[PDB]
Amino acid sequence: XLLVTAGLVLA
Amino acid sequence: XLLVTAGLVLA
Amino acid sequence: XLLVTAGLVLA
Amino acid sequence: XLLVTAGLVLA
Amino acid sequence: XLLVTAGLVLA
Amino acid sequence: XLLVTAGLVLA
Amino acid sequence: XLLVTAGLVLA
Amino acid sequence: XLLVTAGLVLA
Amino acid sequence: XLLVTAGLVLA
Amino acid sequence: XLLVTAGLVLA
Amino acid sequence: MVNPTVFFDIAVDGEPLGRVSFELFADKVPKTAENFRALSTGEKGFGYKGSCFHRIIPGFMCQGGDFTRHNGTGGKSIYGEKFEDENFILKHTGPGILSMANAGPNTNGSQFFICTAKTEWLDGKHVVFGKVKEGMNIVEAMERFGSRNGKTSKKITIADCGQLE
Amino acid sequence: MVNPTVFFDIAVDGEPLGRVSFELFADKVPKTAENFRALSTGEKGFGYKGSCFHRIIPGFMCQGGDFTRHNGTGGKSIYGEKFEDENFILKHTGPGILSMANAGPNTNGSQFFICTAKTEWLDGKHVVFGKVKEGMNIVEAMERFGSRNGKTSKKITIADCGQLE
Amino acid sequence: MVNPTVFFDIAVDGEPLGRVSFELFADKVPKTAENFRALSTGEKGFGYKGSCFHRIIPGFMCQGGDFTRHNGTGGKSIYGEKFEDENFILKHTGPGILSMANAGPNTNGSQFFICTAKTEWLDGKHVVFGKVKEGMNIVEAMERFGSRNGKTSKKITIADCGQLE
Amino acid sequence: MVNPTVFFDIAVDGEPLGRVSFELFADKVPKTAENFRALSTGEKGFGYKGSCFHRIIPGFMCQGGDFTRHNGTGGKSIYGEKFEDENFILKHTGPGILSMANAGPNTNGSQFFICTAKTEWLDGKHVVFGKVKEGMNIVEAMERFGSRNGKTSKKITIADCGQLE
Amino acid sequence: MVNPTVFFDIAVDGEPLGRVSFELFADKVPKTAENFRALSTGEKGFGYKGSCFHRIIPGFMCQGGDFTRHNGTGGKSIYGEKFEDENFILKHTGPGILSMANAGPNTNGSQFFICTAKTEWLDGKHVVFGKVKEGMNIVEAMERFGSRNGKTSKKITIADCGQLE
Amino acid sequence: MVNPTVFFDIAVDGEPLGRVSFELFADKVPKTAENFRALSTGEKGFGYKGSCFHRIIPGFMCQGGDFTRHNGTGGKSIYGEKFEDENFILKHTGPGILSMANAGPNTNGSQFFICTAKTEWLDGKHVVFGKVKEGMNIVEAMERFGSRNGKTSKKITIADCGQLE
Amino acid sequence: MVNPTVFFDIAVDGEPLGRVSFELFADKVPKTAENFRALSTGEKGFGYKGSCFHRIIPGFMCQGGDFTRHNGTGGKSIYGEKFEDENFILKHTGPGILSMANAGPNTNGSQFFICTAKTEWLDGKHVVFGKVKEGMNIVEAMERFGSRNGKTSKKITIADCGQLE
Amino acid sequence: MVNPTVFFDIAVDGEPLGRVSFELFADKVPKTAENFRALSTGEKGFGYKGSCFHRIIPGFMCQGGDFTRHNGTGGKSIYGEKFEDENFILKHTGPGILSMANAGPNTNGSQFFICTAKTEWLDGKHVVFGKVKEGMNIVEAMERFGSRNGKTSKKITIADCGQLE
Amino acid sequence: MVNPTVFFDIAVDGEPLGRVSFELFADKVPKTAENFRALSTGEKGFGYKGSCFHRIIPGFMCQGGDFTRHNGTGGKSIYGEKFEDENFILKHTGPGILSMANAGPNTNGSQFFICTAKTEWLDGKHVVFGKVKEGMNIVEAMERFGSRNGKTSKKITIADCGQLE
Amino acid sequence: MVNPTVFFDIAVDGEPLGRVSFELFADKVPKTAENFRALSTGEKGFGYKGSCFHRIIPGFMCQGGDFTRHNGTGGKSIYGEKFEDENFILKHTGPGILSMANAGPNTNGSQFFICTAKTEWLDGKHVVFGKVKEGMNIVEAMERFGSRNGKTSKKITIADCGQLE
Repeated sequence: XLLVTAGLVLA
Repeated sequence: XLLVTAGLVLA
Repeated sequence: XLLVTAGLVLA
Repeated sequence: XLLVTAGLVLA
Repeated sequence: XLLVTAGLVLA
Repeated sequence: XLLVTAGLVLA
Repeated sequence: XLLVTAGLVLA
Repeated sequence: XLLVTAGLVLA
Repeated sequence: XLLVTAGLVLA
Repeated sequence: XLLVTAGLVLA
Repeated sequence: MVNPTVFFDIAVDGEPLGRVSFELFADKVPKTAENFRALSTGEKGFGYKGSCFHRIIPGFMCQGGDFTRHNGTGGKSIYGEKFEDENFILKHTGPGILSMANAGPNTNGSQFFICTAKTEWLDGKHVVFGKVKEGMNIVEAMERFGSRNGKTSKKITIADCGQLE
Repeated sequence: MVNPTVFFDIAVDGEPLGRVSFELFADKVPKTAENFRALSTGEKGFGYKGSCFHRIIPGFMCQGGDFTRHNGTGGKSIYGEKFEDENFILKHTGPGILSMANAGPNTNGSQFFICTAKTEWLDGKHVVFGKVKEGMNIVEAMERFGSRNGKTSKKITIADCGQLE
Repeated sequence: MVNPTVFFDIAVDGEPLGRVSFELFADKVPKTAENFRALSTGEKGFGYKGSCFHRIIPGFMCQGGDFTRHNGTGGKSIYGEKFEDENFILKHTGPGILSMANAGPNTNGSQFFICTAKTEWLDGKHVVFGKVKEGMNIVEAMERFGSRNGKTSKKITIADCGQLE
Repeated sequence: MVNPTVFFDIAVDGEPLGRVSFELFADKVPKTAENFRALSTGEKGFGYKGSCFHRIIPGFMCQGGDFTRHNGTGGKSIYGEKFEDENFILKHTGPGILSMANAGPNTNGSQFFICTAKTEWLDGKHVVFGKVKEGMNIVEAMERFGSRNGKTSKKITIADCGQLE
Repeated sequence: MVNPTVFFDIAVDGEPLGRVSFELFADKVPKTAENFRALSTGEKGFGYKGSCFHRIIPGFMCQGGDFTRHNGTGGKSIYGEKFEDENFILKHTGPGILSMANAGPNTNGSQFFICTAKTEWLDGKHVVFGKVKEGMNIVEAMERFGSRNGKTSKKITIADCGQLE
Repeated sequence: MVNPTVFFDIAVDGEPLGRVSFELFADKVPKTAENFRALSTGEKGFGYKGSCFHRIIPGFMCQGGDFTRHNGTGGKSIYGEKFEDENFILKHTGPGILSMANAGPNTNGSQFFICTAKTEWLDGKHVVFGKVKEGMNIVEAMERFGSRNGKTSKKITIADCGQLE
Repeated sequence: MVNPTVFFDIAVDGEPLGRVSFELFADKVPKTAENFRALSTGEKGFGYKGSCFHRIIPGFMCQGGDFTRHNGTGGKSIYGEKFEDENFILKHTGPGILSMANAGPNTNGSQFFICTAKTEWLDGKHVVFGKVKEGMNIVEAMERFGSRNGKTSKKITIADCGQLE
Repeated sequence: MVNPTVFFDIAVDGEPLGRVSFELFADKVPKTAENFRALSTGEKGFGYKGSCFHRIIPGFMCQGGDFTRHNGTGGKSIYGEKFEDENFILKHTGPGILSMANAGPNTNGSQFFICTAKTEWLDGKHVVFGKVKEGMNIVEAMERFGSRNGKTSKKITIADCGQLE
Repeated sequence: MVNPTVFFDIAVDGEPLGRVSFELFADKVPKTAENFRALSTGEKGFGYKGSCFHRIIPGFMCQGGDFTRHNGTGGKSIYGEKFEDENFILKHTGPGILSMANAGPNTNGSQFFICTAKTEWLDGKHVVFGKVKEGMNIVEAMERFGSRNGKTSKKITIADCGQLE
Repeated sequence: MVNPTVFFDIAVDGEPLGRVSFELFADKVPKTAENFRALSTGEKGFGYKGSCFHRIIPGFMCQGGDFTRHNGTGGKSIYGEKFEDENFILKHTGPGILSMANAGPNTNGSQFFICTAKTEWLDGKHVVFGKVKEGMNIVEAMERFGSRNGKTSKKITIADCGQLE
């Protein structure tokens, strides 16, 4: 999808 | 520390 | 009081 | 069912 | 009733 | 997986 | 009833 | 303080 | 009282 | 940071 | 989506008093509105025809809908013994509001009340689902036969009822 | 303090059936136990003498205590309309258990039931406050006049009642 | 709903000070309003006639309603020991607001206070149910007998009370 | 109360397989057990006679009870379209456990499953209400016609059913 | 971020009915919008091309998206079995709204519905993610093949679909 | 960390009755125990010497500690006007238990009660902090001067108090 | 109620700097305002006279009120060691806002800060109770003796203080 | 169900080291066990064969399962991106426990770890689903190639894997 | 207070691209803004200089700040491994907004992102703390080296950075 | 892993008193234990060597760890300014327990206390992480320099410290 994470980037 | 994570590994 | 209940009608 | 109520007795 | 579910459709 | 549902059966 | 309050003693 | 209680009046 | 705090030591 | 505490002053 | 309108022909001790019609807010509470509509037509085998208003408190409301025990302890929905409080979108804003009587949360059956005043202390505890379209004068006439404790002087009965739209 | 014991002299249609005495657990639920005890002596000017068991379901329980409406919609406590569920320490462990009837949380008045079976599905919903000390056979006799819907066939009355200890 | 108007004829030691009338917001809090109304007419066998205001703090409020203990530890409602906080729809908006005194949540009895100022720190904790209709000058006169600790200098008494409309 | 026993005469592709009897734990879950009992006798009209087990997974369970759609999307209870989860006193302790299938909390209708293994991952989400009394070998025989995906190989039908005690 | 537009070419029993285009609110619900977009292009090797609207209730909505079971019990998302309810920023404000069908919280897959009315009773339980841009008249045409129970009279199929913008 | 022992020399009007000694459980509730200990020695300048037991209910408890108003409406702690409920480790297991009186959560001041019976209905609402070490017979003597409503007949006073251990 | 005004005569190393007057919002937070008022008059035997502002951070705030340890770890209220957060009606809207310093929820004693900027990140965590009425220039003069870590370069003391209105 | 056994044939850099076999607790956590089982057989067209253990900390655990990014940032489950925490029945009781790695709640993908010690601080946050059946000394051999920061010294590889019983 | 302004001189594969300056909203989020400020000055011995933007998704955002692992899995704050979400006062209202990246609640370190669109689905989950003041064209230039999956085609580096205001 | 042992060599002003060794429960609280271990070796550049015990209360505990302010207001962890409460598995079971001091939830830095009594009132609020292995008699000797207020009568210092196991 459109997230802004640090480590497990998801959809 | 002693954790088991996927992506942001912490102390 | 002024309630509209079905069975135990209170004040 | 088997309840013991005061007013709306249910199944 | 008027719901939009996937599998158990209720009233 | 192993669930017992009614309508949307999942894994 | 049997309470030990400070001020509004109830039953 | 400025309260209106019944029994233990506080500041 | 007997607490072990860091900064505001209370009773 | 910018806090106003009494005892453990943090960043 | 076109809200249904149902009517009740009220009769006091036999004498025809008049017809009250109600619009049912199916666009806000469709399951609650459908229960009242189907009990009003009687299309599931049971419903309001011939039932009475068992409790009328002047300047507050008229309560009816108990077609099984006729005294406040019965009634039932088309969905079962009881159903869920659908939502609380609508408020008890003034006279002629139609709302569900209940015995606490999620105990809706068939009993309802027509408010003859704004009853906002009831907001959020009773589901509002309809409003008097014509016949408020009939409801004022009904009011007159109740007392401070709800008992009525005459049998107020729904002589006939059905859907119009 | 000491746990009080009250008695009920039961009458079927006027004919004496027998006495049932109960121990009330004031050491666990003192406010619930004082209510039942004061309603049995009638010392606050109202109480159980003369009332009936309005709902008896064989192999489940005998319900009574509605001294105002005699049908299940009334009764009242020595504390007012209703009072709080005191606590749920005691469980429905078998025949003889005395427990409060209610219409949801915190609506205790005067209605009670005497269990003729273990009713563990009611644990945590009804406050248990006593047990039959002597007279279980009389309760088993009352059972005979009930039906699966609760309706009796004889008027089961508390002809007299009061405190023993 | 039509809102009750009750009155208090206040007497300071001997001489009649004057009459204060109150509108009771039965349209918002009917159970709390009926309790004050019924306790002012005395129709249930007990009420406010003869009681005094036992704590008056100038610029804050006059508190009264303890007809059993007269000091602040009593009073009782027409519903029993205590009754639930009905709702908190109304706010302590200014002088002449009539609100319930309590000892924490759901401990309403008969004690009330007449605010001689906006007390918004009490919103959400005390049920507001009335407003002085005519007679504020008499409440202002009462003010002048208190102290920072509430002590009065004269027995400020409700010599008579009843319902106007 | 005494716990009822019901039986199912299972048939595979028309030919009679055998009978399974069940004890229903009315002492734990009276409303859920009564629902299953009345649906086994067919006393309210509708019921399980003629329905099929639509999903059987070897080593896990046999699911049946959908007498309206016959595929997992239907069924109804004697209390209405759905009813509440009564309690979770009992656990899926092993083979022969009879438990309610559902589509989330409080969506119990008529569908059930007979456990052929201990299924503790379902504890707290599905109401256990009975156990196979005689006929476990017939449930084992039924397992043979399932699949890892649930598909049956022959039509497994409840040819007849009713109560015994 | 720029919102994608996808189209569906509808066929009624094979005969081409017309094209509907949708704006997807990727600016509000990007994961829900992307799921529908990729299922319309068919880029993951599965999607909506060729499937049918299985339930149409005139005055309410058309439901489709079950490309695996074609009856409401299947479908799958590009992220797996099911995915989370992204957020409930948007409301079912009127005809043309595209929203997710589900079987309770966090069970989104591929099934969706196109509202032909304002459906505010569904707010907060179904994620709104798009709106008809062109072709609302084709959707109004599709409605006429529905019924009070949702069953269609002709196979309404998404003959082709893809992205435009 | 030796638990303290405090004593009270009790007097009936003027007559010396005897000494009760208490072990204070400072190992479980140090703050509650320190409050009572310091009020017994009178070291912070105020405390229990000369105050009276204002409410004795035979077979229940003796309540004292209000050294400011002497009627149950006052008292104060060494930490301020009120202090938090420290914890509920200890239970009211039987006679001689010493526990805090309060007016709802986190309102501890100086009032306490010595139980003459097991009072488990109070567990979790009143903090237990001590036990009668010697002199239970003096508490059993004090009982004789109370009544069911709690009013004494003689003035039971703490003639002297201090620390021993 | 009339909102009190208190003044502080500020000295830098003994030399007079000027007076700052404060209006205390007793109309919003009466318990918090009476604590600060009583500590500025010193009527209860202790107060702010002679204490210093231990932490000044330019463009943020000046912190003071620790009259027992003079370093941020002491102070006490007139109600005891600590008292609850009265409410959070008021916000830190700009320079001259007077608010309570604390060590987490409900640990108010006597320390306060005077904001020299809008500090909205502190809303909901610190009780606002007053505002500089006159003397803002004096507070800005005080700022000049602080630093990014809070150290003052000269001893800033409350030479005298008391109530004006 | 019957608990499956899977095996891994471990190679260090290129050389065969040995085989570890695992009992998967499908009787407790069937959805988590099935995901590991299918990723070991590789039946869904992707899985563990060829992946390496990317973080081994001696005396703590060996972490592997990231078959996409091979460094801790990837992996996918057979159910989609991630899936829910099934339940926390099992505990990290000692060496040989197989548990799921995650990035906070409900982010289970394919990464797992084999504990070489009891790790109870991880209880309630990581789903335990299996245990080493044969081959504990192979994991002990693997340990020796780790470091306190988890970097291995040789490339430890799952050369082959599949189901056994 | 005065909100600081910091700059980043960006370089693509060594070849210099330009300068972006950011106003940091210290009046709303002082701890978050100070962390970013100090990591841009380098005053703690570590910071952003020389690190690269590892994920750029055109039309969404440029994510940078991982100075310890350079790939999204690292970074640290000036307060430790991670710090709390300060508050969510600000919203991601459009292009140029600067916000904290994280791996769930309260895991802020040094990674951040510059939005090239309004990203309101991220509101309440990521702390906004700054905005591009001058240099938007450099961010639009940077966009061009990213892709739908975030991979950059050229090494986008923060060549220099520091404070201005 | 294996539970590390650390030692402290205590000095009273100048004179060496003795060594205390501690087992650190890394099998229960690995993050809290590693923090104390690393501060005892001083391997990150700061730690306990040379700090003093700033508060000793005979019969309760000895508190140390503030190496930055040396008075109770400082200290810091190897993870930053503060870190989370790891878990509350272990209890304050008796003398020689080592637990973390804090200023409310999740404020662990470097301050700790060595219990010289069973302090169970602190359970659930302070993280226990160690136990005195040899040297309890030295902690006993340290006790002698304290007082009811915690003030030490001598400068009790950690002359040396490091790891043994």
